Amino acid sequence: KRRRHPS
Amino acid sequence: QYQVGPLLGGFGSVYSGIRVSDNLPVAIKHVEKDRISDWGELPNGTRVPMEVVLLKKVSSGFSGVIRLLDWFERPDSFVLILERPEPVQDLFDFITERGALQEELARSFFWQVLEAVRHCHNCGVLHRDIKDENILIDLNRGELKLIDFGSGALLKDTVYTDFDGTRVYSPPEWIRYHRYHGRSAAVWSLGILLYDMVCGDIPFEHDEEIIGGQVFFRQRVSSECQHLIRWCLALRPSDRPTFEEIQNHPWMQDVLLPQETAEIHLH
Ligand SMILES: O=C(O)c1cc2cc3ccc4oc(C(=O)O)cc4c3cc2o1
Repeated sequence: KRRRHPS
Repeated sequence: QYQVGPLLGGFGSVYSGIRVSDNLPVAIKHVEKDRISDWGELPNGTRVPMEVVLLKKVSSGFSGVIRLLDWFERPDSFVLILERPEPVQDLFDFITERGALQEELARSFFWQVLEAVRHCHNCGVLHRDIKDENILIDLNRGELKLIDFGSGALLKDTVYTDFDGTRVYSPPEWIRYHRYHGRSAAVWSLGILLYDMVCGDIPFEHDEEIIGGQVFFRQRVSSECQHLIRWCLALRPSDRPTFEEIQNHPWMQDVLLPQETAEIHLH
């Protein structure tokens, strides 16, 4: 559920 | 002149490094010219990536921004030599591993992020990608450092119509209309970040939630803190607080110093 989000 | 260690970090390339001249810990960041969209010229007028332009503008004096120690141009890339604290963990890994932060800890962190963004603004730099992943924690000194100005711009007072930062931290005016002003967009992103800290994850993932203007608290959060978050996440830009208003907010009072934060929460 929690994740990184790229630019 | 530098001894190159192993990757630290996706699609980016930052290596551990030690300056031979004095064994200073450095981070060595490589950027491909093929992938640089924004270019600028230095105080002396050599054509460099904007990231370098902005790092130079923020990198003099002491601050809560990772400092650019030097840089070199290569045939297909630029290399950037940056500060490297030790021991360190980024704020995203830290929230993943420890979960929702205690308010005292969130307050110290957030305050320091405010001082660091104020410092950028004062130097003419808009970061445009404030998020837990772009914040390093020096676990001994209890100091936060902002990183990655690769999506940034020179601060201006007119409208921006381009944006290459993180979408889930971008404001509703960008989502809905493809336009924003710098500071007010920065404040929105800081409200996402604050929620992220006190709830253990960001509040919105989908466009409709971003533009929706509804903030649900999944954790117990004090009501002065809920009010600051909701203020920062006002749908209408002009209703968001200024930086001074954020720092004068009652939730922000009696902030711990960095050492105190390290001693109480990090050691
Ligand atoms: O132990 C670690 O994981 C660790 C230590 C560490 C120091 C860094 C110092 C400057 C930086 O700038 C960027 C950037 O992308 O601009 C990334 C980093 C960076 C990533 C790092 O990861």
